[PDB]
Amino acid sequence: APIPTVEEKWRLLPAFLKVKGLVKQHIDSFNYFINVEIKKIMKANEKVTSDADPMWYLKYLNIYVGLPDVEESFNVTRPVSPHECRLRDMTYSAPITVDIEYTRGSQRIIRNALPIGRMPIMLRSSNCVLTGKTPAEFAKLNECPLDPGGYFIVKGVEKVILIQEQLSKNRIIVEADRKGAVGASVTSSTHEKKSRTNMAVKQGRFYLRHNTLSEDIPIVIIFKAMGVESDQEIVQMIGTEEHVMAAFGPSLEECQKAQIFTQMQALKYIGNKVRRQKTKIEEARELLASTILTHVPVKEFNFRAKCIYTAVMVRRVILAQGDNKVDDRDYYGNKRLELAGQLLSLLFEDLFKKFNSEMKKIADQVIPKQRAAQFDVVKHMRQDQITNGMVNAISTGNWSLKRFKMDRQGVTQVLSRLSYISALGMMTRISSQFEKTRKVSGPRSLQPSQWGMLCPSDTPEGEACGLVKNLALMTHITTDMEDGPIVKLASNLGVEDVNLLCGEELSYPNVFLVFLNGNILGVIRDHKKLVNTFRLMRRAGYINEFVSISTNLTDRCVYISSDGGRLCRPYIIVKKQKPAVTNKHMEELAQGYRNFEDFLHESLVEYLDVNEENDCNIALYEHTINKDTTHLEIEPFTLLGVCAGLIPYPHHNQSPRNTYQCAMGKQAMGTIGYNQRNRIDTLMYLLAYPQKPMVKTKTIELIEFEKLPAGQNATVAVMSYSGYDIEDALVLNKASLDRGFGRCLVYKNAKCTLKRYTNQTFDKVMGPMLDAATRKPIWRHEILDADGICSPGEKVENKQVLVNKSMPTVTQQPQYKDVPITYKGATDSYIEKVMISSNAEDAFLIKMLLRQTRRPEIGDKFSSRHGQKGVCGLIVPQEDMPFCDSGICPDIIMNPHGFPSRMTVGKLIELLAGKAGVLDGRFHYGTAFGGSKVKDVCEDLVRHGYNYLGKDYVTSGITGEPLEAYIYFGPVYYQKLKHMVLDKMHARARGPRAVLTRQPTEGRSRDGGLRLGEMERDCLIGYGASMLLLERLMISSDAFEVDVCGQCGLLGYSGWCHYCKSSCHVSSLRIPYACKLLFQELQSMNIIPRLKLSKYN
Amino acid sequence: MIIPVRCFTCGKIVGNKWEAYLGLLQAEYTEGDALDALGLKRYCCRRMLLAHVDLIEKLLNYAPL
Amino acid sequence: QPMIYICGECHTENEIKSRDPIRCRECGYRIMYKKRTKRLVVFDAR
Amino acid sequence: LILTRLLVPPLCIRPSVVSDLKSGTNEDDLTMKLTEIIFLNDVIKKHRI
Amino acid sequence: IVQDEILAHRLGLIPIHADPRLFEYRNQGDEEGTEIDTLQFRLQVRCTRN
Amino acid sequence: RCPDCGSTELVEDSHYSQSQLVCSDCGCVVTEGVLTTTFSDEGNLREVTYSRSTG
RNA sequence: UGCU
Ligand SMILES: Nc1nc2c(ncn2[C@@H]2O[C@H](COP(=O)(O)OP(=O)(O)OP(=O)(O)O)[C@@H](O)[C@H]2O)c(=O)[nH]1
Ligand SMILES: [Zn+2]
Ligand SMILES: [Zn+2]
Ligand SMILES: [Zn+2]
Ligand SMILES: [Zn+2]
Repeated sequence: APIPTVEEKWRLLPAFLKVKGLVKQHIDSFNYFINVEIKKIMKANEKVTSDADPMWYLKYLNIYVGLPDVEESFNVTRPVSPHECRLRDMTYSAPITVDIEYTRGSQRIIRNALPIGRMPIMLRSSNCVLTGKTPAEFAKLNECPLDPGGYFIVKGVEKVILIQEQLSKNRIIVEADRKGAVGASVTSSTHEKKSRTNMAVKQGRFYLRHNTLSEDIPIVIIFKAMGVESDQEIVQMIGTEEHVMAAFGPSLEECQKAQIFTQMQALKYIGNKVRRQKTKIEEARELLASTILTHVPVKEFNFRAKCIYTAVMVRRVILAQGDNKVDDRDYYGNKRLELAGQLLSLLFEDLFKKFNSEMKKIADQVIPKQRAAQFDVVKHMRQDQITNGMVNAISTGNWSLKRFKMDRQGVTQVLSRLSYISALGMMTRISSQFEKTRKVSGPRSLQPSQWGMLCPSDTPEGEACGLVKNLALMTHITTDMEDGPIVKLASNLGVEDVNLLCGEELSYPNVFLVFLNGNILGVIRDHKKLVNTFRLMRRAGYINEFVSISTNLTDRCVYISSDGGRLCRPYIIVKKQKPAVTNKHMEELAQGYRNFEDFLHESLVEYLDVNEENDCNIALYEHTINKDTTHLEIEPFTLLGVCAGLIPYPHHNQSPRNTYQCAMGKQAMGTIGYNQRNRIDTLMYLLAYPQKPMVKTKTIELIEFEKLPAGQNATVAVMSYSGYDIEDALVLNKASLDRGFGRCLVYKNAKCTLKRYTNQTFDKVMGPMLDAATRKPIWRHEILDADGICSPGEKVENKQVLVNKSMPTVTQQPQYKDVPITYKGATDSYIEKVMISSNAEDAFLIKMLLRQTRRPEIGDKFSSRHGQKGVCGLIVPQEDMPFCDSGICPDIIMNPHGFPSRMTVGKLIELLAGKAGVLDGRFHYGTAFGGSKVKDVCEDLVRHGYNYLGKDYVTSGITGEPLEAYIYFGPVYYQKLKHMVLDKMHARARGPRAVLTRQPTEGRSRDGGLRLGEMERDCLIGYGASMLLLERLMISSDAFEVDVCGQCGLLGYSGWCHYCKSSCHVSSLRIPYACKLLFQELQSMNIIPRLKLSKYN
Repeated sequence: MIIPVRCFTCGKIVGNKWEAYLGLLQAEYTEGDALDALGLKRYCCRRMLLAHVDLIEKLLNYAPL
Repeated sequence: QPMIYICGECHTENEIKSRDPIRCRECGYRIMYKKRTKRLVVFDAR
Repeated sequence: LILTRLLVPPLCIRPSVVSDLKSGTNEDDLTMKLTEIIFLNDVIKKHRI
Repeated sequence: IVQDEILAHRLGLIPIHADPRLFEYRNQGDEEGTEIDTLQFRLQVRCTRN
Repeated sequence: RCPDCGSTELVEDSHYSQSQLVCSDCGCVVTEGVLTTTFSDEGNLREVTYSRSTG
């Protein structure tokens, strides 16, 4: 009697994606920021006035962002498209307007619409022009419909704000100190200040440390200062356990040693211990009420809640001092994800505060001494301040908020347009707060808390392994709620007030504390009923479905989380060994009677947080459901991310293999969108004949990658041939490469600017310098047109000019000097298009699109969608390629020796599935934890007449005799990578050098030479090739001849010593230029090296 | 972008059968029987015609025209 | 010498001289491409 | 050990790039430090006078 | 919209029904071609609205 | 002019990433090698404007 | 930022 299984259960994922998923997160965050958060900030900073000249004020009424416009026209707005912005290298922003009212001369004057700045509008947002558009309108606007969007366009470059991952605020963290002292910490962060206060037991007693105190003071003194002076009450609040009292005894003894017994004495001591920023008593009370534990509110200098909080903290510290139940930082249940919305809100608030301060200062400086002419703000309302601030914060990526003391870097990154998959995977990345500070390995390790939230396998391979992560296929990030009805329901459910009873009740085993966003909400008994009723109410809908409730029995604490940034995942509710969702509900969803929102409302599917699933039980499949189950997994393959969703049959391969596969798919070559021809980027790679995979996954079908594939399916034969595939290399077919297989196109952009300087002069394009001998342009200016601009359709060679630009040198007749844009390239390139735009500064921007059609050759890198990266080892002809009975020759021959050590059975399964699919005219599915089984494909093969194991009778093409072993043929989806040998090839002659140190440059683009690092020097020393090392590091790198005076030992010039004013003891000497520079720097530092020369004999 | 004229493995002329395969798709013929009627016995041409994506019209929709 | 260009949306042949505001008639789009050359270009089928 | 004269190095150690694209040049930090030192010496002389 | 190089490759992949026994191999160079060892195929297609 | 033949046919022709002003008649190398800066070096030269450097 |  097996439990019935709903087959259409997977249909819940498309419905969820229709309203949420990969890119909807940033879109919704930006929409909220521009719709509600901006208005709240404007309301908070609605009124600004100056101290001097009272009765003057500037009141803001309502702020608008409007639609995206361009300030190109002469004081005229015009709708501009994101593609036009990319082409013209401008920003895609909308004019921020506001309506204000002020008093010029005591007469109230109002303004209904005044611009104050420009906010870069995110693509596919609420106010974006791309939203609510059909594919036809997208084509008219020159934008791809499948484009994920959600990124900003500033100055033509596409920047994406990565999701920051930090620790949850207002939470006690018990952990070991540096030396190893188990203590506690709490970082109270409110809307104004953020203060971290710690508590240590270095000497058996609890010392509290804060950044505003001279020295850490005992906790009993703080207790006595916060109102509670009775040691009995303090001990009852700390705990009533024998071990608790034994551990707290030392603190009571140290407190009794001193004469501190009253609140006045305790406050006086705290004031004496307070640092400079009874007056001391007042400052101590103020710091205790506001500075210390800002998250704990005090009604009117009533420190009861704060006393209870510190008592619970001390109790947790005492309990941890025994059994090593130390909390871990890598537990994502205590992590928060700040989307671009919160960052933009903070930045806008800071910029608005700065603008208000500047306006108040200008008023204070202008109004009192200018003239009888009444001053108003409109004449100094800076409209470029906010615009430049936002532009810089989005472009440079460095955010420096002084009001919050936040100095972050790398917030924005250039959107990688290597491929559609690359862009879609980069859009859903997550950076960490660590940012490669230490090789801790803790946060870099894969924690079990990442189940269903982040992709376990998707991680960049390199130094950023473990710090950069990607979201799962099915997940959500919660926002902030009002917390009103939550508190109301908590108070109505019988939660006793903490101020009504003493702390002794906190030591009982059945009394459980209840916390609300780090703040002690109160106490409760029989928390099972409380949790059940809260969950039932949330399912009914009276409480927001995103409010999480968790229970920890080790500490007896029920946390109610309602802050934003928390990761949640949908789960089907299971009641009495039967899920709520049924085949009837799935059929209704498929027919369109209901949707995911209806499922959420009917108490069928609910969002669970990390802390909630920590206590709730989940089932993977229906057969796994037991009596003790509360939820059911929607789909297992959703655990993987977008980049990992391309892996066919990933559960049959190794983890490093999947990691390398994702890393190489992030660089895979293929089409970007339907507007890839009109798109002009600095570097683009396209494929000639891209083909969709035969073994495509449900994730592929969801992301619509089949419409924009990034690879081709080739008949690969797993075997060794010619020994040119020894280590991960592969052999390509000459005829296959000739018939168009693997053909790639490299598009580069060459931009030129003709700007007008301060003086009335402009850079001009000169015509082609025709040779009077032949009356034709010279070889360099051969590709130039009549206007001096290279025309499309022609080929460009090395050392050829594209724009014969000439700029003045004055900034009486102007003197123009030529600075043409020469083309640096080993191979020839063809000009596809030449776009000429004009900016508002009368500057002409010219962009020429160079194209290069390259053929796969020796050295090109290739992937097989399984991390089996290889390099083209040899290209053998078709006549040399083996042939089967049907006459099919393999295009790629891979090394079978790579399968044993890597356990890539997934590749064999994919090959067999693809063979069966191409034989039966079908598309097999390689869905993770499922998909087409091996028996089905074996049946297909035996029905179509081919071997049921892939191996087929093959005859050798060289000798013409059959092989003793059968060859494993089949179609595999190979994808070419951007790593090209033509681009990676480098050879450095003498070339140029650097000005400071006369040595070759670093980069290849700047014609740089290789570096014989310290390891190379060590290898040469170990070999003992003294003359080789000398010729390398002295003769061929920085050889130079200096003049040294044998009398003073200083460096001369032209055989003359200026120090001694003589030239008899001066002699030439070979010395490295770097060593000479070091000697000069030391002489400047006053460390004079006196060289005593002597004969070589 | 566009259906290749030659097949990668063997080299049989397949670009001339793209419109015929599209017509068979518009008709009631399935992928398997359509590829069988088109005369593609070996699986290389079947894969070439089945795994091919038609993006030429998607690019012409953006073409200047 | 009559220098000709093409608009980004109208795709009409417009003739403008040097140092002129880049614009196109019967519209206001400011994207102007250059027509393909008339010279003979040789390509290889390899 | 107590210095009364500072040894400004040659220009080979202080490379200067003439950025004609704008009204400025790229100078190293040593040049700016020496300029600030000379300015402070001049200010001290002015205050003494 | 098709690239010039891709178009040239597709055209090269097109077979010709000409009898090869009646022609000869082109010598090294001689891009102009001779009547004996060269064949010329013109392709002029101008698309317009119906 | 060329130091060997005295010709004035001096052309700047870069031969494999090597700027070189060489005569076009006899091929006599007049000057070779150019000192540029390097990126870290570029990074560390700070931008100072004429408004401050000139005085 | 990617690559080994
Ligand atoms: N392509 C590329 N991008 C870089 C490089 N270095 C830095 N970036 C960008 O800067 C961020 C991290 O670089 P960092 O190592 O912080 O830069 P850094 O610490 O100054 O590195 P050093 O210059 O070696 O000190 C990355 O997340 C990138 O955003 C680089 O070398 N190449
Ligand atoms: Zn001397
Ligand atoms: Zn074929
Ligand atoms: Zn037009
Ligand atoms: Zn000469």
